[PDB]
Amino acid sequence: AGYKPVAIQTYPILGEKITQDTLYWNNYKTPVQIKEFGAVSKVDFSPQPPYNYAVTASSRIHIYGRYSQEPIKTFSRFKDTAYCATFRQDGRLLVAGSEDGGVQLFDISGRAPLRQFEGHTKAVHTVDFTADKYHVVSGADDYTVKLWDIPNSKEILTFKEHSDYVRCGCASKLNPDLFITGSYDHTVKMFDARTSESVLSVEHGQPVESVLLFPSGGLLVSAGGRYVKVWDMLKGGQLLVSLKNHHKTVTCLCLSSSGQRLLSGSLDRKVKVYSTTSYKVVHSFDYAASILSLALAHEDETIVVGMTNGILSVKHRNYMKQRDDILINRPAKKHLELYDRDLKHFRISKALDRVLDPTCTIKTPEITVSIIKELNRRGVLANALAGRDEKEISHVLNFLIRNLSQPRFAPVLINAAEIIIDIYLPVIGQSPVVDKKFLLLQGLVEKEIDYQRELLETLGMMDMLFATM
Amino acid sequence: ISSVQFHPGAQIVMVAGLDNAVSLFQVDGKTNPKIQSIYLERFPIFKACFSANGEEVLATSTHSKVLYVYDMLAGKLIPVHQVRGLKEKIVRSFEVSPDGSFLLINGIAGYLHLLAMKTKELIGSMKINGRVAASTFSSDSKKVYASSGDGEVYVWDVNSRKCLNRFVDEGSLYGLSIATSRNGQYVACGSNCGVVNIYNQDSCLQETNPKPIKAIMNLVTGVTSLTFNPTTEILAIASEKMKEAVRLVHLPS
Amino acid sequence: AITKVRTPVMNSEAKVLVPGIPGHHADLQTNSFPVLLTQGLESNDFEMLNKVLQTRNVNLIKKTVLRMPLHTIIPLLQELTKRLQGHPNSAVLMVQWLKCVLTVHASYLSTLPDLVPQLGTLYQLMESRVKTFQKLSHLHGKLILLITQVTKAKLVYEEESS
Amino acid sequence: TVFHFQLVPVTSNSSEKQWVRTKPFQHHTHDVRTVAHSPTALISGGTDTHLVFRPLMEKVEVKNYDAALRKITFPHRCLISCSKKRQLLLFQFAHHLELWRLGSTVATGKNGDTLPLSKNADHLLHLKTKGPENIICSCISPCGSWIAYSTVSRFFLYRLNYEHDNISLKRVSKMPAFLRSALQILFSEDSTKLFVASNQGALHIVQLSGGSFKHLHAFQPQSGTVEAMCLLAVSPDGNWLAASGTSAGVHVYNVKQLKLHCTVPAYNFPVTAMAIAPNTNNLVIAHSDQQVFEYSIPDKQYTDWSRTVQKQGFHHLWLQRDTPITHISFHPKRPMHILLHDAYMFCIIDKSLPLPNDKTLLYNPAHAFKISKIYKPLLFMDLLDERTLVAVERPLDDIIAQLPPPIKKKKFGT
Amino acid sequence: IHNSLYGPGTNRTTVNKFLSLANKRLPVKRAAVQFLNNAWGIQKKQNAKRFKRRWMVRK
Amino acid sequence: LEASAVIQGLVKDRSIFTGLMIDPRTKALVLNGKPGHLQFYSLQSDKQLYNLDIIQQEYINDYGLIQIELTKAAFGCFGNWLATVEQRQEKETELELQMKLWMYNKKTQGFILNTKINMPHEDCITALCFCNAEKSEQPTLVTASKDGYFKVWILTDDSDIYKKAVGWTCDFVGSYHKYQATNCCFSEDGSLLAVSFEEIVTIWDSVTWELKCTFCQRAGKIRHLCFGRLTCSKYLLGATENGILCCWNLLSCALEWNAKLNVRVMEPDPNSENIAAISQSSVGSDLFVFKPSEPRPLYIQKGISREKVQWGVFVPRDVPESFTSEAYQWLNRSQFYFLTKSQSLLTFSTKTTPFYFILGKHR
RNA sequence: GAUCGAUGUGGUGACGUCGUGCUCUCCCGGGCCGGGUCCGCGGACCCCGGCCCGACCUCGCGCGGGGUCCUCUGACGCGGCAGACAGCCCUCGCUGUCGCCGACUUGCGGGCGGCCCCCCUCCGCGGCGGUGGGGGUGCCGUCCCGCCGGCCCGUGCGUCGGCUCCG
Repeated sequence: AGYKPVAIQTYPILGEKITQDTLYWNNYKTPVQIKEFGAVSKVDFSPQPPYNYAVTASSRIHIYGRYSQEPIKTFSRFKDTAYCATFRQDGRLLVAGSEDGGVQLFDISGRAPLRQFEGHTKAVHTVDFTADKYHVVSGADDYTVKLWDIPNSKEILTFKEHSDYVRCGCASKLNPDLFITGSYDHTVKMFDARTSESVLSVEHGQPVESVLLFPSGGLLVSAGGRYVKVWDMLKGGQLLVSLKNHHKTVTCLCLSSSGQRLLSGSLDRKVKVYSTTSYKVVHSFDYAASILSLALAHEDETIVVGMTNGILSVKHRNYMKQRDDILINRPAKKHLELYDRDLKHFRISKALDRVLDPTCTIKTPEITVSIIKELNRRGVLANALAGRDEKEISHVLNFLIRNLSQPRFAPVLINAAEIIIDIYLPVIGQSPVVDKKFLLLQGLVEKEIDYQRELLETLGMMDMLFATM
Repeated sequence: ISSVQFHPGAQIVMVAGLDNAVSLFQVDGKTNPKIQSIYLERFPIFKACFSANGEEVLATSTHSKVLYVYDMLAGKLIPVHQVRGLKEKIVRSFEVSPDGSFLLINGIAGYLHLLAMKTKELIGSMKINGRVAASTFSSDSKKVYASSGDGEVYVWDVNSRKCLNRFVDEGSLYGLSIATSRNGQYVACGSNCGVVNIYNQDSCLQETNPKPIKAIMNLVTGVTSLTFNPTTEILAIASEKMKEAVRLVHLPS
Repeated sequence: AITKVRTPVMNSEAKVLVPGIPGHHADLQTNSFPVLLTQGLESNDFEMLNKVLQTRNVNLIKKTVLRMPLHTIIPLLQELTKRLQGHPNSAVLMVQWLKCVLTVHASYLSTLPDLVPQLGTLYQLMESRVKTFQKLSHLHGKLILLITQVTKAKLVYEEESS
Repeated sequence: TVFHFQLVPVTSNSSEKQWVRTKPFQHHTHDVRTVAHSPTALISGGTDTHLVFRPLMEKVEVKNYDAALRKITFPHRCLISCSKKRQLLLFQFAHHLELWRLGSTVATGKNGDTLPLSKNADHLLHLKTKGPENIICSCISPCGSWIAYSTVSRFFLYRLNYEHDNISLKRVSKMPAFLRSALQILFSEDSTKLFVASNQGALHIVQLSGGSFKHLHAFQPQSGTVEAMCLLAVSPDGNWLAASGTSAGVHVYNVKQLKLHCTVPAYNFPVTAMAIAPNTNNLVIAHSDQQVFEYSIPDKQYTDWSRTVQKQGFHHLWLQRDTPITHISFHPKRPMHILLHDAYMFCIIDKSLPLPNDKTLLYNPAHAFKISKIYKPLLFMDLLDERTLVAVERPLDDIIAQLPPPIKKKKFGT
Repeated sequence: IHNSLYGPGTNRTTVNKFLSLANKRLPVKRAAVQFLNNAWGIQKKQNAKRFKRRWMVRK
Repeated sequence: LEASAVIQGLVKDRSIFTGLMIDPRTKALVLNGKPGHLQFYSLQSDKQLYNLDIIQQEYINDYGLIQIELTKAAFGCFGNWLATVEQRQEKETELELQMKLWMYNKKTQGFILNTKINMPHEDCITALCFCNAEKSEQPTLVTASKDGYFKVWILTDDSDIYKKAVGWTCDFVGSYHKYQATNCCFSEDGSLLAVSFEEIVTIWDSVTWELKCTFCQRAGKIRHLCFGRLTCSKYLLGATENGILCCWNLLSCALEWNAKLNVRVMEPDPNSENIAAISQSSVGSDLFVFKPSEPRPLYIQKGISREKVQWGVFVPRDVPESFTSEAYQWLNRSQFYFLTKSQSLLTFSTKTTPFYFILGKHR
């Protein structure tokens, strides 16, 4: 036959902190901070291969590139302030807004707006393109939402069905003229199809800050206060999941490149990452200030968060067989761990020395515990433990002090403590350090026993309250 | 192409090369049809040869311990990875006796290892002073000719591992190849300068400084390959360091 | 080599069931800090959760749980369940907290929500942890025995050349 | 490990022979750098300071004690000098001398009991030589005021005073050149006379008075072939001096008359130790073989007890002992008892008790030789007082501790 | 002569260790022959400086 | 120095903890083989098929060492599921007990570990059985132990969004009067479970896990417990330590008959109503073939073996035999095998190279 | 003590990880907060309580800033590399290889294969697979021409700059 490596005992942990999502969501480097004046209302990426992002703040819309602390471009000819800079699907034109009410089309290489729309009477805060790249949908604070044509330079259509400030609009990439709008009047109405009235309406319990469309399945996600609600369009107005994991208002809601991941930023310096399949939290992000804007690049390459204050955070990441020949496979050599090689040649003391290496004890105590268990199984633990001076036994005592209290490692380490106590009794008086280590182990023993007695009392009480029901 | 050889009893030619395949071909002047081709995983063939009986094929690789034996009659491919009593790390250079009862492996520290052909178990070891450059078996298979790295050639007895004689090749700083004729009349040694010395076999056995019959100066770069005609009328010499460096020698003249 | 032994595959995708996991079995005063505690439970911030929880004064815990909102005791139960797995130094205070909450405030209350599976996990964890008592007692006895056992030339002369 | 290789025939009928390894031996724990092949034995010497003689059973003609394994570790000569009056011990090393004073105890016990002490053993003097040469011999005066020691080139004598609880050393200004290489240095019971044996045959008598030296007389080389190093014994009255080391035998000289007194009949085995009785003036002599002689200086003949022992013969267990007698002691209060010791045993012998024979048992883990082995490794023992003894002993493991590192070996259980 | 028999590449142990193998196989187990180590107690500060970086990776 | 061939029949082991089983896929005898392995052995020809390794740990033949022992094994739904039980007993205070589930992957053609439970019980497991009903919607496994508990495990979906998988989870825990559970058995339908608590036998409904009946004959502790099959499925058979074999009728909830017979091996025929009992007399073992309905023997044989018979098994024969006489009819449905103390297995019998031309070996 | 027939008491193979050892050693940590203990309010010690912590100079004001480097316990082998027309074997060699700090260890390509994410056939002593087809954003490994090389001039170049190689 062949030699068999020692079994490494695995102990399950209640927490699920170690996750593949955790690895995929923590790969990123250190955040970089960019200073700005005024609150960052939103940040929008462009889908073209030169991925850049537009940050709107106060009266200035800045275009930043990857890295590039200074803006690569700036639009500053806004009379008081700008709102909702958004890119087109071709990355060549951008829609903007202002407190005057004129909707402005800008070229990403120019200085003055190409087209101005003057229909609105008060401040406008949401503007977006359609599925076709030649119409725009805009919503302002005068309780109305308007559809405009870009080449014709005139308003196509107007809707007036809202009772408060209208400040969040979204459109569908799949279907033109199918768009969804959001206001502070607690309602979200879907002005769509080819009709002069809303086909569907949705009621939210708080003012609606953000709405987003999942491209596949007809799922609409809306944020109001702490609540984030998911509504299905297969059957009208069907609230699938309502979730709250923030202790303040949820400001912004973004979708990852993969459909399964959903990111929600809020006002309490925390961003939650959820899986859409389970609708449960899978990751958390913590920031220095409240997240007003959250933006994602192609794949999940760059994360951009814009705060209440000016600064915003950017987070980057020989010969081969011919067909007619007959194939013969050679065996691949299997590599044994060093302790396995020692145990194969019966170097029990050397194996115990290897597993007592401080790097091994810190990173993987389970390997050391498994090797002690194997030595106990072979019945040669006493031989390996005996015959050592004060220095060698002191490290074993340190490991026992650090690891005896652990419930997973308790029996075998208790047995090892028994063995070392039996062997090293006559030589105790010489060394003070071993005395100190034994005293520490002793004290940990009494405190663990007191802990377990308290546990027994609580066990009896829980037995009562269980048997009541 | 590392090795090419004709089958002793059938019109079969075997071609092996740095590509891991070993192939056997029907020897026809027009087409040369393929019989079978076998590809090993990570085994670039350093040398492949037929057995003396011709029933099995033996192959070895560059810096590989395992020796592959392919028994055609039984259809079994036996990889000989472990040879008991052998301390050699890698096996690349080896020779087979004409009678088929012995196999010789060139080792390190000037060691020659003799193995039984049928069971692949070590018989004994012979140590020479200096490196082993090349080795060959006698026509009667009763003696071993080994050329050292300082230009000296040793003669060993197969049955009792004793050094019969030690002679010196003329004007050789170090040898690269050695060959013997089937009839037992000629012994040929190649050296670094491209000079091939041809001796009578009786001269090598009894003289410490033999005088070659004729020294071939036609080749100018170090001779690596020596092959005798079965009728002992043609000697083929070659050097791999230059292009077009192959010659043919008429033995009696 | 001809060996007539077949080996099934044992990989890391297999489920392990240890006894500790569910699948194995089955007036102005500072007298209380309730709103701090609920703010800590809303957002899992380690700092102020320690500050509210890492205390010893028994009547402080009593008044904290009495003044506590009634719909957030279950988050307290999860946090105590998480924090009981550790060195006894921090864990004894958490056991005191669990005794205080289970004893006076919710002795009658906890029977009403009928949510026994939530506390069942803690039940099994406690039963699993209390297993090594006699071995610890033997070790303590031998340790007490061990502790009982615990208690040149005046003139150097070098010759000079002469 | 020591390996034996033998030439053996392959078969009985064939004359061909082959070399095979037959016997491994493990008598050393460190490097074995030199071996020799006697006609009947193998000799091995290693850096673990052990000399091993292993006779071969197939090559010995007769089976007796000569075929036994022999191991030599301890020296065959005394290296410790004792001053009884001041409780002083002097130890001799390769390049320096050490002087200690013993510690007394006040407790009283019965049978085997450890008595707590009052004052501990105290290390007084540590004197180092100059140059690469090693010390050949050293000696302390019985009074404790004189220290003498010799090298191959120079002879050093020191007067030391124990004043204000402090040791003070003063070197004598000049010494004669003929004392440059002393084989043996001996002090009389009084500090007046010093006896020196030269490397070449010569004896020197030196008057020591008030830090002043005078070379009284030089005894001529003894006639005969030199067989072993000289040994010097001084009688407690100071009248007689006994010297050995030649084939002629032990010569006894009268110090006061400054002429030869008598010559003990020669014994072929070399002399290992000599001592002189306090009042009877009897010289006891031990040889390399375990036989012992007693000779009367005034009578100039063997004693009656010595004749009785030699006629009866020593016990065969006494004879079959590897280690030689290194020191013999007397006490003035008890004339019948004589003390002597070896490396692994010490004997007190009573002349009045009947002699043992082969039928009786010599030692049990009336009987003349009361011999004990409680102190297993013995380097020195002396009768400090009429109930007081001093025994200087050296365990083997301590010697092993101060040794060069050995080669790592893999053990089964570990 | 020193490097040939005691230099790097040789297989040497300590006299304390070589005598301690017997204690590991006795019917009653004992500790090392020379339990106390002088070199351990004397050194307390040099260890911190050189290995400052190592402990970071382990944690 | 390498192995080229192995000649071996039935592996000889010091102790055979498991019973004699049959693998449904290969129709081969499965029992204890090499330490830590189960031997699969062909019955038709005296050749060992192979050894299957359950605990993949090194084995040392040093004397006076406690070794992990494979005690119980079981095959579930056909041959798809295999349950293995291993334990180490170094001291009476502490026991290591581990239970493993293996699912047969037909693409690999081998077993793969699905679920591993360490310390399923606090004491030694005494019984292990599956529900071979095929009318139960989920596979079920029952483990009984000396601690006084019997635990019921079911196969449940363990799929997540990350991966799709299935696993075994605990379903039920049962106990009666703080008594050690010795034997457990399933009915032919799987609707009821019979579990023995020392002297008494309890009948539970497997569907709702409610106790249905309790039989306590004051004779002795139950050694062997089985259910009837086919037309005798309404009957239940129980053997006591004090040499009493008693048949209970579940419908009447009373015993039909009892008999003074001390049996060590009792095996029910899967394809027949016959029950074969091996009684250990002083002179030798004796075989009794009977039916639960009738209290008289159908066939009696004496002197089957001078040595004690420790296990027995019935194997379904592929082609049924034809014996008209009622004494010989039990041999028709299935073949009977029994293994004695000396590990001897006894039964009842009424009776290319084309190169040869390519290489010119033909000349 | 040893001891004259003496015998080291005794542990487990194998196939290119062409960056690694059955080798010997270095250390067993530090600076902070939240606590908790003990000792005689003070101190001291503990916490699957949380925090941080590279060397090296320099400037300015021991403090702080800036830079330089930043792969880390040291040896010893092993493997590789570099040197003979030859070396797994040889060397006071080098442990990327070289200029004299820098270049370099790429880059884009082309081509093949291997496996999987799902739906439609055909065979299975058919529990479930293979065998065919498809679609999945599907990811990968290897192979060569790459941008033939080597010298000598002239002025990055040198319309047929030369001699050689490669092809």
